[PDB]
Amino acid sequence: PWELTILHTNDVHSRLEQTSEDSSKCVDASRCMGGVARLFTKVQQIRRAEPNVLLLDAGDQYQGTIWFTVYKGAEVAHFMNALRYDAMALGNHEFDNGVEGLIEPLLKEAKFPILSANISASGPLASQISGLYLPYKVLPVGDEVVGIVGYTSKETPFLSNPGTNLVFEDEITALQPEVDKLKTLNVNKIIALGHSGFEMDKLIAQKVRGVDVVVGGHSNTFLYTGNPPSKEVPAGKYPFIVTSDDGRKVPVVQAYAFGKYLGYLKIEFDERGNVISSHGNPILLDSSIPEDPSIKADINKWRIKLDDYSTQELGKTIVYLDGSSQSCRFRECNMGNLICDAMINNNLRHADEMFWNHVSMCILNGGGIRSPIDERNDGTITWENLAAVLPFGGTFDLVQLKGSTLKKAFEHSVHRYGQSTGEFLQVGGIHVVYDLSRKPGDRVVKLDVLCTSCRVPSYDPLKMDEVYKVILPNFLANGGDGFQMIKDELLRHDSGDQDINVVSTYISKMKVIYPAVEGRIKFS
Amino acid sequence: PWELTILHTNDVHSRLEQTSEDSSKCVDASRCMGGVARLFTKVQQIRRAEPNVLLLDAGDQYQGTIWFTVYKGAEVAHFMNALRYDAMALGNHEFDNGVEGLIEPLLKEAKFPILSANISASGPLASQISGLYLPYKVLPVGDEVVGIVGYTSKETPFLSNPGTNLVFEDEITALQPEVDKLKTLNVNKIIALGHSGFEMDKLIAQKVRGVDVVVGGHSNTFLYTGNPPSKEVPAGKYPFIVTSDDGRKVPVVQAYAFGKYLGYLKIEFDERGNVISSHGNPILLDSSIPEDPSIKADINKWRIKLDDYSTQELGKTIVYLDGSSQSCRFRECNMGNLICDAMINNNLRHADEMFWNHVSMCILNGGGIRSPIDERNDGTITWENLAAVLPFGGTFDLVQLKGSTLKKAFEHSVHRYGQSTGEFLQVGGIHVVYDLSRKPGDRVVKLDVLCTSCRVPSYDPLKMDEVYKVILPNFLANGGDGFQMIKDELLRHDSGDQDINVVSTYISKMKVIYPAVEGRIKFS
Ligand SMILES: O=C(O)CN(CC(=O)O)CC(=O)NCCNC(=O)[C@H]1O[C@@H](n2ccc(=O)[nH]c2=O)[C@H](O)[C@@H]1O
Ligand SMILES: O=C(O)CN(CC(=O)O)CC(=O)NCCNC(=O)[C@H]1O[C@@H](n2ccc(=O)[nH]c2=O)[C@H](O)[C@@H]1O
Ligand SMILES: [Ca+2]
Ligand SMILES: [Ca+2]
Ligand SMILES: [Cl-]
Ligand SMILES: [Cl-]
Ligand SMILES: [Zn+2]
Ligand SMILES: [Zn+2]
Ligand SMILES: [Zn+2]
Ligand SMILES: [Zn+2]
Repeated sequence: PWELTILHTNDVHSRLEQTSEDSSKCVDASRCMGGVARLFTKVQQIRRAEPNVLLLDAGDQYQGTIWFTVYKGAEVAHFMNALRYDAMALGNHEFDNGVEGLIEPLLKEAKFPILSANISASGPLASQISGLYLPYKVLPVGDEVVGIVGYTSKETPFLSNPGTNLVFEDEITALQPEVDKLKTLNVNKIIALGHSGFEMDKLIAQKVRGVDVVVGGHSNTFLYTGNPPSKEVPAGKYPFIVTSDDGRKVPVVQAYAFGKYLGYLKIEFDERGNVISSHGNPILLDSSIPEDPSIKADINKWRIKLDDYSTQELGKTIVYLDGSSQSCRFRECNMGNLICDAMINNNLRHADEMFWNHVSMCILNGGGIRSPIDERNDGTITWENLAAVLPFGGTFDLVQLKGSTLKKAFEHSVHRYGQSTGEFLQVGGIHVVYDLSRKPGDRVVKLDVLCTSCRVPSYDPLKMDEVYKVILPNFLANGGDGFQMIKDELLRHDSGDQDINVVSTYISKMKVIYPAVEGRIKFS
Repeated sequence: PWELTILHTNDVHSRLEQTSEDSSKCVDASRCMGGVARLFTKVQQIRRAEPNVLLLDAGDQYQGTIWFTVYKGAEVAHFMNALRYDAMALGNHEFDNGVEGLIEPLLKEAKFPILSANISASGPLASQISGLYLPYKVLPVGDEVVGIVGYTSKETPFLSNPGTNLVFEDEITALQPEVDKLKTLNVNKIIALGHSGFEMDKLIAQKVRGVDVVVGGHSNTFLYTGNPPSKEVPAGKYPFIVTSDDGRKVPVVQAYAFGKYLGYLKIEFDERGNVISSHGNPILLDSSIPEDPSIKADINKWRIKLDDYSTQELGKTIVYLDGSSQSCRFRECNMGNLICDAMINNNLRHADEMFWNHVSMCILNGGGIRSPIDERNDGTITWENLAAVLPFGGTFDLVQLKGSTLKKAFEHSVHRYGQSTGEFLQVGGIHVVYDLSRKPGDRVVKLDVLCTSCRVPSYDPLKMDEVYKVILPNFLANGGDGFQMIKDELLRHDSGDQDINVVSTYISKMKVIYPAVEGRIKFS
C-alpha cells in the first residue's frame, strides 16, 4: 500500500499565540496550549517520522485576535509559510476585509496554493484575481501525486464581506466536474479540502464521486476515537465514515478550532487510488510539546506592534460608558446599547430588495460586560480599555431563533431579578417591557422587534412562530448563564467576529460616540 | 467738517449669488436682489461720488450656501478682495471649520485686515496665528487716519467650532484698553466693528469710552429711518443713537443679513474727532442696480465646480428615507429622525464637566420635509437629493425655551390633527405620547427629554419651569406654521448652519445610514 499522513488545521482564528485550555488568553503558561510555535514542533516531529505528509488548512485563519486587527492577514501568510503548509481552502472569514483584504496580505504572499472551486468572479475583478486562488492543485508527494479540491461556504455573503462581484455556487455542483476532470488527468487520489461545515462535508463525501477523503471546517467540529484528551466533547468518531453513493467508505475529518489540536489521519491507498484503510485522531497541542524557540522568538518580535497598538486612541466618547454591574445587570445601560449597536453594524451585509439588512436584532447578557469606560481621559478609548469590558476572548455570533425561544430567553433574563446575576439582557433592535410583579416566566408584557423585510425599519410585535436572526455572544449561543433554550432550540448558528474587534471597528468608524439610555428596556 | 462715508455689510452668509426677496434661491431673475456682483456696482458708484469711504464687514461671511460647502472660505477671500473691503471683524461662523479652516482660506488670503480684540490664543497656536488677525488697524483715509477695533461674540464656543486653544473675552473689557491705546497714538476717530449682536453693540456704544461709531452684526438687525423699502421690519432708526456714559451721542448701525442691503452711514467729524452729525440708511440692492458684468462672469465661472459637486455621492442609505407628507405630517418618520440626529450632531461643542453636550433636543416641522429619498439608486445620496428634501434655504438654529413653551408647541403640533398640516413635529432627544381623544390643547400625555447635565444621557420628564436648549429650523424660531409661542416666549435665539449642509455633513461622516422609526412619537 502507499501510505499518506494528512495533517490538518481549521478555524485557527488568529490564535498565533498559545492560549488557555478554553482558547482565550494564556494566563498560566505551563498549562497553555496551541499557538504556531508549538504546532511547528509537532509538524516537524511528524515530518521526521513519516515519508508522505501533507499539511492542509481548511480555512478561517482570518479573524479572532488583535493579531488580525493589526496585521490584517500578513501574520497568516508569514506564519503559515514558516510552517510550510501544502494547501489552504478559503473560509468565510477570509473575506472579512473584502476581496482586496484577501488578495493583498494573503493571496499574493502565501507560498502554497489557496483553493476554492465554487467561487466565481465577473467584470474587472475576474481578471484581477484570475489564478490567485485555484479550484484545485495537484501536488507531488514522494513518487505519487494527490489532487486537492477546495470549496467555501455558500453562505459566505451573509457571514462576511465578499462584495457583489463574487458568486458562491453550490459546492457539490461545482466540485463534481473538477473531480471528474482530475480523473481524466490520471489523478486517482483526491482530497476535498473546504469550509462549509460538517453537515455539508458529509454530503460531499456521499455525493461527489471520486472524492477519497473530506477535510473540513467552519462548524468547529470535534471528532475523536477513544476517550477524549481534554474538555471538548466528540460529535462522532475520527474519522467519521460516510458510505458514498458509489459504495465506497469515505473518511471525513475536522479538528475543532483555535489551533488547540493538530488533525492527523493516516490513509493507505492501493495502486489504483482506492482507500484500503484510514485511522488517526486529532493531537492535543498541550504543554508537554515544547514551543519551537525560533518561531516563539519571531512571535515575540511581532508582538511589539500589538502592544504599541493596544494603547493607541481608537476614537472618543463624550459620555461616561456605563458598564458597571449595578447598571447592566438591573436595567438598560448605555455600554450595552453601544455594544449591541456595534454588533448590528458589524453584520451589515449586501441585501436583496427584500430586506434593508438581513439581521436587525441583538442580545447581550449583562454578565458579559465587565467594566465601564470613563470619558474624562480627554474622551480617549483604547483597545486596552475595550479588553477590560470584553475580557473573555469571545465572538459575536449569528443565530436563528423562533420568537417563542426569544420570549423564553427574555423571561429567563428576569426569572430571579434583583440578585445581580449575569443573565439580564441588554439589547439592540428589540424593545421589551417587564412587569416584575408577575410570576417568574410571565413577566414579559411587551416585546417588539425591528423588521428586516421592510424598506423603512420599524418595530412590530414579536411573533411566536416566526424565526428571527439575532446577533449574540458565543457564550449565549452555547447556553451560558442558563440560556439552555437558546442552545437547544436554535435553528442555525454561525461563529462571528472577535468581540473586542467588533466594538473597536465601530468606535473607529463613528469617531465620537455618545450612546444614551433610551427606553429599549422598561419596567411597568 | 471732515466727512466719512461708512459702507457696511454683515452676516452675508455665503449669498455670493443674487437671491430672491426672502434671501433663498433666485427664481425670477428680474426681481432678484443682493449678490456680490450687484454689491460691486453700488460700492463702485459710491466711491466715484464720495472722497472718504470705508467698506467694512462685521463678520459671518462663512456658512450659508453650497458656495461655502465647496470652497470653504476661498470664495470669501476672493470676492471680498475683488470688492476691496477695508477691514472685516471675525464672526462666530468664521470658526465653523475650526481655527485651521479660518487661517487657511481666509486669514492667509485676505488683502485687508481681519480684526478681533477679544480673542486670545495660547500654546503653539498662539505662535502659529500671531498677527494673522489683529485687535485693531489704523487706516489712512484721505489725509486723515481712522482706527478700527474688532470684537467677536463671547458665545462663539457654543455657536461654532473654535477649539479649546482660543479664549473669547468679555468685549467691553478687551476693547477699552485698545481704544485708550489708540488715543495715546493720536488716533481720534475710532470705529468699533464687531460681531456680538445689537444688544451688545448698544452696551459698547454706551460704555467703551472714545468709540465714535459701532458697526455690528450677528443678530441680523434691520434698522431704518423712514418708510422701509422691502419686507423687513425695522427694529429702530438708522443709525440707532446711544447716549454714552461720557455724554456723547454714539451711532450704532447694522444692515440685516444675506447681502440684501448695503449699510451706508455718513459721519461728519470736527478737527478733534468728535462726531458733529450722522445720518444714512441701508440701501436695498434690488434689480434696478445692475450686476457688474465682470464680477457676474467670474461668479458663473466659479459656479461650475458647484454644479459638479451637487451630483456627487455624499454617502449611502440602505433604507428608504421616508420624507413623504403622508408619513411626516401624521406620525414619526425616519427622514425626520435622520434630520434631527444630524442637527444634534452639528451642535456637538466642547463641554464642561457639567454636561456631556450643551444641547440634546431637536424639533422639526413635518411641513419642512419636502421629499423622500429612494435607496434603490445603489443607495447613493447627493446634495441635489437633499436640496429636494430641504428646499427653502433655511438654517438649523439654537434657541432656549421654557418647558411650558415646549409643551405648548407639542399641543400645537396636534391641535387640528388629521388634515395633513405642516406643524406636526418630528423630534430628536424628545419622546412624546399623544392621546388624540382629548381636547385640543390637552392631548400631550407624556413628554420626556434627554438630559444634558449628566454623564450618561437618559430621558426624564419635561419640567415646565426649566429652560431647555433646542435646535430647530429658523422658520420655527420665527413663529412659522402657527408656532407663535416659540417666537413670543423664547429666551435666546442664535442663527445656525445651512439646513442642507447640516444633513450632508452628517451623511458624509456616517458613510452608510439606516434610520429607523423607533418610538420617539406615539399615540395612545
Ligand atoms: O460575574 C460574576 O457574577 C462572578 N464574579 C464577580 C466578579 O468578578 O466581581 C467573579 C468571577 O469569577 N467571574 C468570572 C467568570 N464569569 C462569570 O462568573 C460571569 O461572567 C459572565 N461570563 C463568563 C464567561 C464568559 O465567557 N462570558 C460571560 O458572559 C457570565 O454572566 C457569568 O455569570
Ligand atoms: O406644504 C403645503 O401644505 C402647501 N403646498 C402643498 C404642496 O406643495 O404639495 C403647496 C405650497 O405652496 N407650498 C410651498 C410653501 N410651503 C408651505 O406652504 C408649507 O411648507 C412649510 N414651510 C414653508 C416655508 C418654509 O420656509 N419652511 C417651511 O417649513 C410649512 O409647513 C408650510 O405650511
Ligand atoms: Ca481514489
Ligand atoms: Ca473721537
Ligand atoms: Cl454543519
Ligand atoms: Cl442682540
Ligand atoms: Zn470559523
Ligand atoms: Zn467559517
Ligand atoms: Zn450670522
Ligand atoms: Zn453671528
